[PDB]
Amino acid sequence: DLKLPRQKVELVAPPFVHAHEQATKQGPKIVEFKLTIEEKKVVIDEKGTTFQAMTFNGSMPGPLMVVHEGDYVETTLVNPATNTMPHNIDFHSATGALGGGALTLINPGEQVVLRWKATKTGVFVYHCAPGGPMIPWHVVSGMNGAVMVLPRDGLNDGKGHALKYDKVYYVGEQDMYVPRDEKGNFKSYDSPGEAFTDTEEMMKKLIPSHVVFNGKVGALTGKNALTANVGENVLIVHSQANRDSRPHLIGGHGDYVWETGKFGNAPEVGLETWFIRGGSAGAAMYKFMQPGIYAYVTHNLIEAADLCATAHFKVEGKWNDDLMTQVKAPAEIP
Amino acid sequence: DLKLPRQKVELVAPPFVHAHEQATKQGPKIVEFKLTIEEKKVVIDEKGTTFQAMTFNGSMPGPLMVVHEGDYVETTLVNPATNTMPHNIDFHSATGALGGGALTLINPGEQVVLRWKATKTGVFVYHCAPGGPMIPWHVVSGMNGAVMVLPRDGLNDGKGHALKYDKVYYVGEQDMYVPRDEKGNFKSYDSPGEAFTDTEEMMKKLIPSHVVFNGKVGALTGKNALTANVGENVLIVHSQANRDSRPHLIGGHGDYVWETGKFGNAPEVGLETWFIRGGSAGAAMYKFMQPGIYAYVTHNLIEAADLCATAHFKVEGKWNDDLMTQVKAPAEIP
Amino acid sequence: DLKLPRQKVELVAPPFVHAHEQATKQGPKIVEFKLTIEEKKVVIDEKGTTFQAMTFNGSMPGPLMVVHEGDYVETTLVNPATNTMPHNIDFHSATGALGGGALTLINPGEQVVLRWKATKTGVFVYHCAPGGPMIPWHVVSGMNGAVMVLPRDGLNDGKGHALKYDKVYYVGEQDMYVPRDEKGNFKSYDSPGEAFTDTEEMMKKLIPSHVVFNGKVGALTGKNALTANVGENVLIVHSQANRDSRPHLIGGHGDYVWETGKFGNAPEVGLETWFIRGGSAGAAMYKFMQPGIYAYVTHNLIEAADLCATAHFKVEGKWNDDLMTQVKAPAEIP
Ligand SMILES: OC[C@H]1O[C@@](CO)(O[C@H]2O[C@H](CO)[C@@H](O)[C@H](O)[C@H]2O)[C@@H](O)[C@@H]1O
Ligand SMILES: OC[C@H]1O[C@@](CO)(O[C@H]2O[C@H](CO)[C@@H](O)[C@H](O)[C@H]2O)[C@@H](O)[C@@H]1O
Ligand SMILES: OC[C@H]1O[C@@](CO)(O[C@H]2O[C@H](CO)[C@@H](O)[C@H](O)[C@H]2O)[C@@H](O)[C@@H]1O
Ligand SMILES: O=N[O-]
Ligand SMILES: O=N[O-]
Ligand SMILES: O=N[O-]
Ligand SMILES: O=N[O-]
Ligand SMILES: O=N[O-]
Ligand SMILES: O=N[O-]
Ligand SMILES: O=N[O-]
Ligand SMILES: O=N[O-]
Ligand SMILES: O=N[O-]
Ligand SMILES: [Cu+2]
Ligand SMILES: [Cu+2]
Ligand SMILES: [Cu+2]
Ligand SMILES: [Cu+2]
Ligand SMILES: [Cu+2]
Ligand SMILES: [Cu+2]
Repeated sequence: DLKLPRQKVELVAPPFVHAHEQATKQGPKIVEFKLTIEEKKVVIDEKGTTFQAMTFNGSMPGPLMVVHEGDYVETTLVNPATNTMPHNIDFHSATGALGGGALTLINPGEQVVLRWKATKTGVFVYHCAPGGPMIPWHVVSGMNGAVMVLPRDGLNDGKGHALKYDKVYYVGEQDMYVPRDEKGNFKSYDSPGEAFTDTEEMMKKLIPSHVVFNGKVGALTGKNALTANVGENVLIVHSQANRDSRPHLIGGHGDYVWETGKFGNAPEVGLETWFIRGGSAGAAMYKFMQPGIYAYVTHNLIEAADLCATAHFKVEGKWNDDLMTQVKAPAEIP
Repeated sequence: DLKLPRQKVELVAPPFVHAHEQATKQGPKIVEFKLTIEEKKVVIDEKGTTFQAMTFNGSMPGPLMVVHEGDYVETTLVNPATNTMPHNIDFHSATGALGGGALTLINPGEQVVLRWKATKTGVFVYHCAPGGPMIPWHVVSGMNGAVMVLPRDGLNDGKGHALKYDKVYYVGEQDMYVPRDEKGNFKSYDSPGEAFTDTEEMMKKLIPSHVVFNGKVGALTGKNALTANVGENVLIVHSQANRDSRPHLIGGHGDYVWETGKFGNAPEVGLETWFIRGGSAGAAMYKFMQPGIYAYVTHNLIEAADLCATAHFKVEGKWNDDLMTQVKAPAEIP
Repeated sequence: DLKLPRQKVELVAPPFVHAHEQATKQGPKIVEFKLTIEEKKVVIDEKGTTFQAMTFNGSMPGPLMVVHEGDYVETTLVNPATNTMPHNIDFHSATGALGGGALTLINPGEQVVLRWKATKTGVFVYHCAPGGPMIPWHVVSGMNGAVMVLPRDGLNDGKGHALKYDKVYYVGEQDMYVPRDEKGNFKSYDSPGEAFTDTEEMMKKLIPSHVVFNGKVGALTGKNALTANVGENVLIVHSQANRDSRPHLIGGHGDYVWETGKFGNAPEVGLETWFIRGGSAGAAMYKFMQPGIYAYVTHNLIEAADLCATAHFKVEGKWNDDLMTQVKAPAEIP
């Protein structure tokens, strides 16, 4: 008996985000999404380390879902028979039934349809949570993503001024726990089930072997660097479903940052580094002022440089010598 | 020569909180509390692991003390002769003498009486701190609690509106360090002194064996689940005296959150997950909208599901299908 | 063609800060600083453990640079031929070229001059970042400091009132990774290069052996305790270039705290413990109310008491019995 218009969304793989309006004149609708779970062995680093991943829609992170406050989000969650485990979905944006987890447990070969009303604005984690010790295991295996619930009037700075982004990227950060054998090489496994005992043992010690963006070391570099132009306002949504992170744009700032990720709160301004609490998403916007390469990292630099947690931006435009200039290039000391 | 009325409080064990007013028409009083230190061997998990605990009033955490801004808090701290170690108390709410620690060092068989003026509003940690390496050891052995200093007009949202809670719970989170023997079983000790060398060695490696609420795995589940009804506004005070935490109510939100815990600051609104800095208390209020079971966790889900850090709420009332509904129950994929 | 007045600054070693104005009637100037890199073996604890340090200006942290919004900061970075490695500098306060890192890479025997416009207010990290895995290694070897960019009208409370400090201290916190040999003693190395392989192995495990202020256990105690008088407002700038911290003044508070460190945001009030995200600086001001000794710690008390992260303040003045009093000294229990 919920008589509103229905709108289908075609999700796109991260770090890109499906097309959407910021401010809208649409009223509430039932926005329809489909997520199909895929368990798969993937490569996570440039050395060829493999990993028993569990994913929504084939990606780590799962895709970003975007709706507006007061929309109803109707998700068909599909667990094909080619998977081995039960799965479900918990939306941190939703109210009741463990975020939906208690209404969405599906065995291989099943699907379920959950609807929730988007009553809270912000960016939020979604993740699998089948019960007990399986909860962390599915999450750290990759079964997490995010959903953005925009105000119908779009974003604002808390001081009456609209904040409109020219583009948005979703960076999902994943702590991974890959065991090593006696001589110190990473182990490979034939199935997630086979990976579980060694993986849980390592998980409980709370030190990841890898911390990656978009599912692999280097995922958001080279051909797949993020991009912008001088003058463009870019929103960067960052999530971490299990473990804290401290994002930083090297050579830039967070002009407007919602580190707790919730648009009912005004953004902070002019940050160097912000903090994503494990189990949350946050967002930062920056207007690029200088061309060139930037790195986007977690600012535990050991994690960034040595465990995988670095993305790049390639930015086009004109250099601004007022903001920064090399007065004297490297030369012998007099 | 401090000539104000005296009021005794009968403390109650966590997660419950002694009776108190939110807004009050009372002026300042001298509010009298007694804390009696107990060292004791306790069971911390469902496997029967034992732990050399050190407690205020027999509990982990120590009980929540509640006063109003401008009250004087007069604590009789008692260290019975049946204990083995010196102890003291540091109130993060207090000004001077290391929070009181420098005025309250008592050997077994002694007591001391400290008064401090409640000039800062919020929730605050209190903990033992006898000196040097004993400081962390006593804290991580359980010797910590919290004190709430309310505004005399009660809580507000920073926008002129009163925030009144229907009930309050105190969740004290404890990082514990229980060593293992060569084959990998947790060790048991005959006294705290005997536990110290192995425990310190483990402590310095900064990875707990257990992270619990209310002193044990499962403490706030089953018979001892937290409770609410749909429509009730519940305040959840969360403390962690030594290590960070990231609280999250699964299936709910933080409607109003003071993550740094201090009522001179407006609350943030509509959070998914908040952050308790080690060495602090914070508070979150939520009005329940849906019946059923909720889990309240730290959202490092490894800690929550595998190391002990999960509580439950059981909530009574009517399900709201507008907020959430299972449109199609699990079924075979077409 | 940048035609502004030039002003030289003589930097001073932490925890002290070079002389500067808070509010100023000066307009923009080119403020000139020199940093000379020194690699050196130092002692980091009272047991005589040694450490292959890499420093700006000989200190850990590097010195605090202080300017005003809209100044241009012109740094001559010098890498003497007596050093072994290339080095550079990344200012989190600066815009473009990886914070300056991409314009300042200098081999031993070279210097470079970088200018950047101080368009963002707050306290910010600066650090070396030569590329790749060298980034974390140089940072955790000591190559980090901070720069404070004040509003030209000085600090304010966000409610229209000026906040003027009577003194400022800079506490730089350093996570250090010193490997151990088979029997468990800390290793010593003949050069940073020789320390690298064992040090990187340890770094990737994300547990420091030492967490210190001002470069060594006990650096800011005894003769070198911080000082104040009752009635003095002290600003404490705290930085951590790689790893989170949770500052706390034992026996005091943070009266006004910018935990994310950026003066475009109002301070929070009345904190017990605040949070410095790794890769940032923050600042807290406190007006002392009581004489005596205070400890300033990270409130992971294991880190504070056992790994090195404790400073002291010695405060002169008159005790205030209204704020705190020992009603009854320790005595036998009746
Ligand atoms: O940015 C959110 C922040 O801004 C304030 C105004 O200071 O409210 C603005 O944003 C609200 C949510 O979008 C709007 O409903 C409101 O009309 C607008 O002024 C704060 O109240 C809020 O915390
Ligand atoms: O919620 C605290 C926050 O609210 C403001 C008003 O925006 O002040 C309110 O709360 C103060 C502390 O309880 C009251 O003294 C004040 O009268 C009331 O308006 C902020 O100033 C404060 O940060
Ligand atoms: O403390 C910064 C905070 O204060 C406000 C007023 O609430 O602005 C003050 O500080 C600004 C930066 O120094 C000044 O430009 C402004 O004039 C002054 O009122 C906030 O806007 C700001 O977030
Ligand atoms: O070689 N086994 O881990
Ligand atoms: O500035 N970042 O390493
Ligand atoms: O290249 N030396 O000035
Ligand atoms: O068996 N000793 O730890
Ligand atoms: O939603 N919590 O795992
Ligand atoms: O039960 N299958 O539709
Ligand atoms: O003794 N070698 O580490
Ligand atoms: O109050 N500090 O340990
Ligand atoms: O010293 N005993 O009261
Ligand atoms: Cu799953
Ligand atoms: Cu969750
Ligand atoms: Cu004690
Ligand atoms: Cu403390
Ligand atoms: Cu360097
Ligand atoms: Cu940096």
